Amino acid sequence: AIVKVTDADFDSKVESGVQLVDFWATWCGPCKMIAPVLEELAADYEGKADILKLDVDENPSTAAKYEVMSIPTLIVFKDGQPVDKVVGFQPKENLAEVLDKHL
Repeated sequence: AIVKVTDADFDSKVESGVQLVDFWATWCGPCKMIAPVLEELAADYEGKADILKLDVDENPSTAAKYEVMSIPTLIVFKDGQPVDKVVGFQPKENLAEVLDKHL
């Protein structure tokens, strides 16, 4: 499952190991398309990486902090630090690759 994160608890949820953060919004069409792909990816990495979702409308601060201009945007965090960024729709194969590159 994908845990939701907000401006209030972002810093405590990300400090961990490797985490993929999905910056989305309800009005985002491409985000709706990648949603199911992330749910599957999450399962393929249980115990390896955490996948979080952050609604940019209700959490503008975190979106501003990491320069999230367009969505969908996915950022890979490694021990509290952003190490990679992926923009737009992406196939599960391409997302898994990006994660493996940091595990």
